[PDB]
Amino acid sequence: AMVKLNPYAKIASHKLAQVAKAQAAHKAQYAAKMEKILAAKKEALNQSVAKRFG
Amino acid sequence: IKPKIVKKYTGHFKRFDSNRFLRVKASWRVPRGIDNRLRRKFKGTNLLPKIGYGSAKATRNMLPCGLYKFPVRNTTDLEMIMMQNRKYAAEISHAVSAKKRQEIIQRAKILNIRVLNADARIK
Amino acid sequence: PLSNGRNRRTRKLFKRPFRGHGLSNTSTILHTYKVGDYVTILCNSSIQHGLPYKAFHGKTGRVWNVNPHAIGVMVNKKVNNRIVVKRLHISPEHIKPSGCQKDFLERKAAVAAIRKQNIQLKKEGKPLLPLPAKRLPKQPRPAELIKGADIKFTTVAPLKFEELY
Amino acid sequence: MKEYYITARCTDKAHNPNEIFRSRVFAPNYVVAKSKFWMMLKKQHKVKKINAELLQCQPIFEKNPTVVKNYQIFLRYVSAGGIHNITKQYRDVTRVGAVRQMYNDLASQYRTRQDKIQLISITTVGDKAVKNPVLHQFVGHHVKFPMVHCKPVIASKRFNLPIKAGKLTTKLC
Amino acid sequence: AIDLDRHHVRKHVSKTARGNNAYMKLLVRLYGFLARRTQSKFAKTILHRLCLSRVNRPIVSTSKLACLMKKHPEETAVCVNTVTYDSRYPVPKMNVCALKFTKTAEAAITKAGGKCLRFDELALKAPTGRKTVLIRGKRNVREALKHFGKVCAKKNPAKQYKGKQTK
Amino acid sequence: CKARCQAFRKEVILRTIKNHKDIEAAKKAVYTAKKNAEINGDLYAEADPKLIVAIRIRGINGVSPKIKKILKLLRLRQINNAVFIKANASTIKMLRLVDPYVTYGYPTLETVQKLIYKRGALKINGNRMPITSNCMIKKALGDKDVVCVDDLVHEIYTVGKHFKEVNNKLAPFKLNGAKIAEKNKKIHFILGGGFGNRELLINKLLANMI
RNA sequence: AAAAUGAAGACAUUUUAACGAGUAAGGAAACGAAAUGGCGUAAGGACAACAAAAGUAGUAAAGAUUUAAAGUAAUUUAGAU
RNA sequence: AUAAACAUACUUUGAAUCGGCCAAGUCUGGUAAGCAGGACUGGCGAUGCGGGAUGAACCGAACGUCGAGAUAAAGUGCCAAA
RNA sequence: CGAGAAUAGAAACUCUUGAAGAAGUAAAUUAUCUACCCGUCUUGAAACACGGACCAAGGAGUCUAACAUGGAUGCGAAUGA
Repeated sequence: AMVKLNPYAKIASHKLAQVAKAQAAHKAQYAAKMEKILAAKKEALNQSVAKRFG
Repeated sequence: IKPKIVKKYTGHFKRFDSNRFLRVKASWRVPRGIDNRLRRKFKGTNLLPKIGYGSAKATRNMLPCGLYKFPVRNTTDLEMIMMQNRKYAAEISHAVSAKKRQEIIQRAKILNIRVLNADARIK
Repeated sequence: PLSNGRNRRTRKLFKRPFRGHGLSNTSTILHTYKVGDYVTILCNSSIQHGLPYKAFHGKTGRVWNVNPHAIGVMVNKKVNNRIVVKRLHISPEHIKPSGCQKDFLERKAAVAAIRKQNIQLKKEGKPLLPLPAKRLPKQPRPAELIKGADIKFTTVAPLKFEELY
Repeated sequence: MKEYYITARCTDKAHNPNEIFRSRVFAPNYVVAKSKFWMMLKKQHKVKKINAELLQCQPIFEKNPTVVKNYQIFLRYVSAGGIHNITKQYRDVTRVGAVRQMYNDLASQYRTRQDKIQLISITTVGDKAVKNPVLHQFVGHHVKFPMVHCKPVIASKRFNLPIKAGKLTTKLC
Repeated sequence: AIDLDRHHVRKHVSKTARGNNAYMKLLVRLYGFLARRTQSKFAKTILHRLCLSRVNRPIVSTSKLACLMKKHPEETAVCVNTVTYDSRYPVPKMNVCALKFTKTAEAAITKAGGKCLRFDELALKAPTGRKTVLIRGKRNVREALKHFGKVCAKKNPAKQYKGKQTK
Repeated sequence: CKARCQAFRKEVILRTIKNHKDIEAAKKAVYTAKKNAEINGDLYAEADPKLIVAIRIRGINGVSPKIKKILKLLRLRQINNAVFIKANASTIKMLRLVDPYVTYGYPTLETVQKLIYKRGALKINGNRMPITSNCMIKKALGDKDVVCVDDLVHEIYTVGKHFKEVNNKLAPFKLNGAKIAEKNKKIHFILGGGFGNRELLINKLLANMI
């Protein structure tokens, strides 16, 4: 019925399918980038907590 | 083929105050009294026949067999529903003797008409 | 419980305006009422002869007939559940020219002024003017900027109680 | 409870259209906040909503909701005698949190419902400026007490049973 | 529940030919099918007037048809009512169509050269209605109308049903 | 024969494109003017809303004679009946006299859509026919240049030049039930009640009522 | 209520929509798209096996006691004694 | 501005009724009354249902026969659904 | 990536019980919920207001005369006779 009532629903649903993948890529991209910074942040401890305990 | 005969109420609408007194019969008569417990529809006693109880139009006046009722008095009445043996079922009247019944019952077999009184006034 | 007098309950309804006693004006007896005008009835207790009924004081009516010394005025009176037509004959001293159509009669002039130009612009070929916009209730105001150069602020908070004695 | 920042101006003959009425209102939502703000103008500056416009209405989140501060609340409430002023001290991590305490204790100790209290000003005071007899004992550095006559804490509502097995004891905790 | 101004009751407009006149039950069937299909306002007008009671189908005397069709030479007067005779004034030549022609009105119209159509012949001849002059006779001439109201009134009295000690 | 159905759909697609431009282009200019006013140190005065959606809250028993007439002129003749009302100096005053029986705010485009798509209806030939196509909307509202359902939703939202003609044609929506209040419906929403103006907090109540 | 169809189908037709509480009181009979729909008692004029023996009844009437079915209901029909 | 085609205007004939009672961000006589008498409005009368344990009027809400769901007054120790 | 459009594509199933009584209905008893005495005067009665012990039969807007409004009918300056 949505297609019958609103024929634009096929165009607007296609965009919402593609935008859905865009946000997933945006999430995965910053996930690795922020994980790297978190990984580097971890290896600033394990050095600066061995230059206080000794 | 038979549509499900659905009933919205399978009980009897007994008259108010007919379970105490004997002069008041069990045939429905709507109370007109001012302080009546029933015409005001008090809770617990609020049972009156209202047109909403009416059964479905398609299956109204239909016997449980799926066929409407058609009463016949003689063998010549059977011919009135010999074309509609799938819609009407003969029912020999209660005054027809035990000799004319075997004429109607046998003829209803020839025209293939269901008879609801096939075991009535038997020997 | 009140009475059935003609002019009952008229201690403050017929009392003259403060410092308004004595004679009426001279434009009261000089205004020209023509048939079809909207006039307001206002009982004048200084002139008793022909005083209209106290139930018509302040009602607005239409002049239907202008007689040599009195002005016919017709008003609608309410009865049990129906509205009837009352046809009085009030002297000019007891009625006042109503300006109920003061606003309306100035809208007609504005439209008539425009329509006069449209019969000249059309004859000479110029694009004719558009009619005045209709009246609408106070519409929701739109969004408007506010400069930050001529602004000032005043903090608003509930006030500490100060005793009145 | 939430805190809002609301400003509005008056546009008519009585007031100049260059004065902005700021406010920091505390209300459960933003429609009970405007109601407090509009009636604060009308009862104080003769400004009616029909002759004014709302310019800004934003929430004010707490900047550091991880630090404990001693809040001081100046308020006025109406009693069956007259109208008084109170100044209560509260310890909480948010301005919107210390006000919520003010409504609960006032509605309990003084039995005055929340539509009688006008919050005037809420500020933060120092460690030694707490006049409350009970609040003064917990502001020190070396405060310690044993939480005694405890009751055993269940993980969630799932493990709570109507009838138990064995004897029940409290905890030194 | 819902708050309505007034509840739905029967609309006080008739839609069938009343009584048991098996010939009036046919014209309504005939004109109730010509109005629906052609959708011509003349047929709706004719159907509507065939379903009115007797007191609302007043007679049209032949001298009314004469003075109404003076300036309509080739036209077919259509009056849904009885057509009586005005024995005081002459009847010119004209084609009429009514529910019932009085004996002397039928003989007078056809004597001068006219025609007396029924309502079946009119639908066959002019179904949508092309050269018809719709007519309906006066309704306030009834004597019962005079007595309506209160006689004592000051503007328009009634006529005081006669009885005992009348004067 | 039926080759005009193919061409009709293209016009509806064209109108949906243009209709979404007005809504999106007017939304961008509001946000763009909000950024420029923050940078320059100026202040911004948001425009007043143009549409009010009112819901009947109470029943029909015990209504004063004048308030009873105002609700009829608003077409709120039943409980849980929501309509779209133009906002000006008159209807705002009318909606204030009947406050204990209405709760009203302002609808977002996501709320106008749900009401018209799910609970939409039209009065054709005097029958409240639910919306099931665009040929039904075009036949009833062709002369008002409203031939689809995204032309009906747009006109209601922006209050166009043909809003009154569209608004009366739509029948008053029949809505479900949902928790109206925190305390009860005998006090104003300001005091945590049920009635009164809810501004943009009416969309929360309409979400559970549709 | 509005559309559609309409010489006889049938269930007082088909489709869509709105509606349905109520004491006093009103809505007589007929009216094909019916200007409310029906049940019951008694009596009178007709109709009741249409190929010249034409409703039922000594192969058991009316009535009475029950059992089942139809109708929302007034009530009807049928089985057994 | 908003609502209005089963809209609007009615016409004829006629039945019942004119013992009323209650509520109040109202009034008069009275010390006062479940007293007497009023103005605007809603109800009981003519009215059931969910709630106030029971209650003609209070609060919700007005009813064809039902099924499923969110609700209103109001509640969630047991009787008692939470 | 892809709306319209042009062209090609795909849906007929399984198990259990029932003339050893399936489904439905009815009667009696139990179990949770629900249920004050009918008629009438009355603002208000279940009322500590009046009639009512039970059953059967009978039992109360009818007839004539005059006027009027309306629905159906005949004729119509005539109608009735």
